[PDB]
Amino acid sequence: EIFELKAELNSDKKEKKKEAVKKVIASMTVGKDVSALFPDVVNCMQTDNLELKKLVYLYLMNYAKSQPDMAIMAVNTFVKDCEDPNPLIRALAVRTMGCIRVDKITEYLCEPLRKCLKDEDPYVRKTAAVCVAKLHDINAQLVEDQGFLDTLKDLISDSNPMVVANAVAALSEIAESH
Amino acid sequence: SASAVYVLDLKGKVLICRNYRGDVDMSEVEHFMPILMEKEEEGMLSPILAHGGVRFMWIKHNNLYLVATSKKNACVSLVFSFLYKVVQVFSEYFKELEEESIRDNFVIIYELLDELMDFGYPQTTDSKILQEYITQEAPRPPATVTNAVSWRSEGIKYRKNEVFLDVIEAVNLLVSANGNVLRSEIVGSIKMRVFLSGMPELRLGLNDKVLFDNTGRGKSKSVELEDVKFHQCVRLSRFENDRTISFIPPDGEFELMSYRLNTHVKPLIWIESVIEKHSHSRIEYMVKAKSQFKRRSTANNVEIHIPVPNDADSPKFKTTVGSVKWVPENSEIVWSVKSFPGGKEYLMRAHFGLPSVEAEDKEGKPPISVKFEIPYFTTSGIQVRYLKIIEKSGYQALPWVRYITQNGDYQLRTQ
Amino acid sequence: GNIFANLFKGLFGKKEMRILMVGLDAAGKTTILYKLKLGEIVTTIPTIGFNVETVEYKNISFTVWDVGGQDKIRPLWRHYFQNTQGLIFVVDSNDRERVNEAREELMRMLAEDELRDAVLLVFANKQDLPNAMNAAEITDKLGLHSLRHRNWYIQATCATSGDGLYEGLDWLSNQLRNQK
Amino acid sequence: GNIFANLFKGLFGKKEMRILMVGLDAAGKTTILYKLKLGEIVTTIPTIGFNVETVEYKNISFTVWDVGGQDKIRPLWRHYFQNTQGLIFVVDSNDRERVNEAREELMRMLAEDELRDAVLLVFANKQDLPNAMNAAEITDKLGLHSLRHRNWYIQATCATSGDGLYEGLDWLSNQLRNQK
Amino acid sequence: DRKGGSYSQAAGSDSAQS
Ligand SMILES: Nc1nc2c(ncn2[C@@H]2O[C@H](COP(=O)(O)OP(=O)(O)OP(=O)(O)O)[C@@H](O)[C@H]2O)c(=O)[nH]1
Ligand SMILES: Nc1nc2c(ncn2[C@@H]2O[C@H](COP(=O)(O)OP(=O)(O)OP(=O)(O)O)[C@@H](O)[C@H]2O)c(=O)[nH]1
Ligand SMILES: [Mg+2]
Ligand SMILES: [Mg+2]
Repeated sequence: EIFELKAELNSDKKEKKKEAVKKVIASMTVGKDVSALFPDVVNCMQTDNLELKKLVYLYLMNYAKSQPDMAIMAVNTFVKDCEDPNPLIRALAVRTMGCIRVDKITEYLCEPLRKCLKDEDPYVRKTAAVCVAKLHDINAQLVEDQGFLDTLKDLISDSNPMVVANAVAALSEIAESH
Repeated sequence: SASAVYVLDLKGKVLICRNYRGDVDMSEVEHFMPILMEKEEEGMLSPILAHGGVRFMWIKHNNLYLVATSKKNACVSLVFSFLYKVVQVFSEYFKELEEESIRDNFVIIYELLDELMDFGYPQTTDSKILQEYITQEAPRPPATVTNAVSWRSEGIKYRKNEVFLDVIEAVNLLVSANGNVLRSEIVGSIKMRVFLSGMPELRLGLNDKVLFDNTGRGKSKSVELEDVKFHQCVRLSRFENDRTISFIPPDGEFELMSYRLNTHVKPLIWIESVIEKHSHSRIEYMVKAKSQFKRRSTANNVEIHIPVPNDADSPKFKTTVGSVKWVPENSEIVWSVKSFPGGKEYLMRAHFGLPSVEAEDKEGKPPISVKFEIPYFTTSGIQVRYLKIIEKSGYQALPWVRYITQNGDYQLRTQ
Repeated sequence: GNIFANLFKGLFGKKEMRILMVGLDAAGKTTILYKLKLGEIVTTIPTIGFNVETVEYKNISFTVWDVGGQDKIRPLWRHYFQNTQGLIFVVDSNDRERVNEAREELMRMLAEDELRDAVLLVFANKQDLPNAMNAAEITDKLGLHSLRHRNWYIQATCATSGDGLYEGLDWLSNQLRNQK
Repeated sequence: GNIFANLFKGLFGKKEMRILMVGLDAAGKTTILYKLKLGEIVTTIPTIGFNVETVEYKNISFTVWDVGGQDKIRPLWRHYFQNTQGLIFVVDSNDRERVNEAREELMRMLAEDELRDAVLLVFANKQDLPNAMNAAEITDKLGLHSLRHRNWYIQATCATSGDGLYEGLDWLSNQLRNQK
Repeated sequence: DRKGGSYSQAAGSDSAQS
């Protein structure tokens, strides 16, 4: 069971890796505490297939507060994924970075947020606008130090009406707690 | 500002959960079921719950109640709108709303939940547009979501350009037991199934009373629609300026506009029912239905629901036209008529038994509801004038539209 | 000789036709051409030179040669009068002081004996401000009815909206083509 | 049983093998991996996490898992010791003060009973400054000859140039593969 | 045919209103 799942996840075959990821997702959704296998799934993180990457990101987000120490092995992966040419991959990485409830992980994510703040992709712009608000809610001092308020203010005065609306909502949420 | 949107089951098991802000612990869902049971058992059950400092505002679906946790003073209306959009998306993706698909389509369900709402703020809700980015059987997101037109995907090509319209009428009548109708409102429903090539900009034109008055033709039959609810594709500014209905139709079936005006005309069906219920001996149902609608129109599938006694047994029906069946599950006499010509008069004489022993508690008087649906009948008299289908390439469209008249909240108060 | 190839080509559509794009600077000529060709309001700098494009509609390739309204480019319209079959004039109703200049330029261009087969094509441009006149006040001011042996047609098109472009194209096709 | 499919696969090449990438931070590990995979000196930020790549050479897919030399990431190398077949250590001869730390880390990693089949792979990194020692002074300081039952091979590679990478790959292939 | 009223073709605009 657990040993078999770990062996399957530590295999070099993508066909078994996908099945193991699906089984792990089902066990967590079925009500199984799969947080003990978070470090095992950490090795199988950088994958070309987008289907397994989403499941891994969801497991990390749902298994971030439980094992914050074991989450220290994902900053490099997030940094690498923050520059993917596909806008969807970058948006997913930005969403996962802001969803990670780690105090020692948000500090190193300031650079990717700054890089994605001026993203040309409207989906990337919206993802960065959401991530900035999430970081401010998690850490107001870090957000203020990063100087994201100026970028958010100029976001409303840019193109992409959906991105402008998202930036306005993030600014309202930040000012609501301000 | 929902903290975590979760999907429960009929036994209290959470089918799926997806936290968006994490401000509420996932263990608070355990008290949701007992709280709902206490509210229902004490009459305090409401769609918005409250577990201490966290509120559980959600609605009940076909098989599960979508409970979305929240902690701050989030917009309850926004939460309800997000829940409705999620239900519509699930219905579009999954033909059935039951636990059979929740445990079978988790791979796509999780992706849809993650993409739909981020940090409690939904961003994408178009099922047709969303079907091009998340599939259950990933390329870059389509430019429609980023572009202003998020309801008309570009590049759509069809062999023909046919748009099917559906002017669905809802005759709602609130007739009191004294014989007077209190709530008599008719709500128009313009549902169109646009299937063309490209992204045409429809120019809707009808015989509105306001438009006729503005143009100076306020002398013919003009629809006085009190409320007009345009769709997302319809430009609000164009309608506000000079009643210009200009919008880009989408690919598929969608609701463009929803008229709603009061009705001051005679009812299409007049029901004269009598209750000769003896005191624990017998009961009589002298029900007479008079069709006040036009004789040229036929009400297909007329279903006048007559609430019979709950404990009544051994019933006999003496009617004139239409199949009369008593459903023990519904506890009422179903006056089912296949075709009802306009001006027809159906007379019924019911006779059912009753136990000698009186019931322990009263059961109330359910209202009599008619299920008449007469197609090709426009009670409001509103007629479509024109539909300006304009495309950059240039093509000859073949628009189509049909008028269907049915009964909405057409219930008759019992005596 | 045999004309079987010509008949076969005409069975599926062979005629293309031509068109001209003239008018004052900032008169919506470049925006109108972009909308006709692409279908979007493209913002462009003033036409220092000229713009040449083609429009495919109704099986006819309507080649359009946009011409600016610069003072140094006003007398350069005679270069496009050679091998030209159509002529479309875009009016600027938002410039009361420039209306007289536009009318004088149209009269000067219409006073050429080489440009005789080009029918008149009046376009009511800038149909977005309340100061714009109707489809007859501008024609009455310009005296389009006084053009003997000239087939003119007044069409109002809104640059922001694009309404009436299809009607103008249909009228131009009906004037150029004398078949079913 | 039948092993015809295995023989057919081996006739054209079936073995791939694995490899590890360990060493101190700023030791040329990321640059070395980029040169091995791509062939260019790619400038990268310090490896906060880890880098996983594969190298296709001599019909063997040499999968390389780069590991940084961070203090908090030094004890995280035990995660990569599971399902690991190779191990390559990159020395930093330009850091005299860090040489002792690197030797201690190598001794600590080599003192694990699970990592026994992984042969030693010493890479002479930073072979571009005059302060770099020879291929024996570093080995003598590290005492690579004192590793009983360990097959170690010292190879000097210049990050700017890339010389000696082919020799190191050939030595690794000869150590891993015991066939013609 | 179709229950609820046969579909009818729709016009393009109010030709009588110019
Ligand atoms: N906002 C707006 N501007 C219009 C409209 N119609 C015309 N214009 C003006 O007309 C100008 C159109 O210029 P272009 O599209 O570059 O082509 P043009 O009319 O030949 O102008 P030139 O290049 O200078 O000759 C724009 O700069 C607008 O200011 C309209 O409907 N809305
Ligand atoms: N100019 C130059 N720098 C070298 C050379 N060899 C190693 N370096 C240094 O080594 C560093 C290599 O870092 P990376 O390529 O990112 O990988 P790394 O060695 O594992 O460093 P970390 O990521 O911090 O663990 C560079 O920043 C260089 O400063 C060399 O031959 N020439
Ligand atoms: Mg121009
Ligand atoms: Mg590195």
